[PDB]
Amino acid sequence: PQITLWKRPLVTIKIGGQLKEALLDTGADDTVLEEMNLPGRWKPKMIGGIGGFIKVRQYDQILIEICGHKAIGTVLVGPTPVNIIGRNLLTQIGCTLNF
Amino acid sequence: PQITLWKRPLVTIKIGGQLKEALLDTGADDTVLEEMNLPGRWKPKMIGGIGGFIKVRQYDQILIEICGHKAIGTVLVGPTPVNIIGRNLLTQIGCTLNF
Ligand SMILES: CCOP(=O)(COc1ccc(C[C@H](NC(=O)O[C@H]2CO[C@H]3OCC[C@H]32)[C@H](O)CN(CC(CC)CC)S(=O)(=O)c2ccc([C@H](C)O)cc2)cc1)OCC
Repeated sequence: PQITLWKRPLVTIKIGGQLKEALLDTGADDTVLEEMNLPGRWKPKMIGGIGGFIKVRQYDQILIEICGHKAIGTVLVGPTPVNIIGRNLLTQIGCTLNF
Repeated sequence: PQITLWKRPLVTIKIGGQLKEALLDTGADDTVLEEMNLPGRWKPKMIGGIGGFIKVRQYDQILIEICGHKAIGTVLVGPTPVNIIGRNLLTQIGCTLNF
């Protein structure tokens, strides 16, 4: 679709078989989700944002469906204030900015 | 233009008479710029993201030109690690997400 920006670009995603709401975030290199139970092995990772760095769990090659588009890639889990879909997955679903 | 997301969506802006590089950021409600001494009155604010909060100065009705498209709105100034163009200005230049 075409998504305007008068409101937050919130979408439904499906991950680990459950539905969640997430923000499409072009300013994010990486996809970061709030604390959740995900199957599979993970490694500790650190990621930095506007306020400094946080500890996350890095899950590789995870299946995620974003508004009905399939992606497979890295998902970070940790104390983000909001679930964010970053560029690593936006590129897989063919997202561009246009103006 | 059309901006793909393989790399950070960095563009040149003009603000307070100066040229800067900034990120087109659909995950940001508001625009946040690197420390700059802008004329005019401001109000203090705290803004939060990954890692916590930072203290900024809120300036109203600031003109910014983004790739030659003019926008007017609120800008937050402070020690952000990157210049962020948020939705308050992206909507003015007609920016959409498309996939
Ligand atoms: C030189 C680089 O330095 P660092 O690595 C960090 O640099 C940065 C720092 C921030 C960004 C942009 C931000 N992306 C981000 O956090 O992305 C994460 C994931 O992927 C990583 O890629 C880039 C960073 C990592 C978000 O797009 C926008 N944010 C919203 C929230 C949603 C609420 C995100 C959770 S917000 O900026 O917090 C914010 C908060 C309030 C407001 C006003 C109030 O509306 C405006 C903006 C990009 C690069 O320094 C580490 C110390």
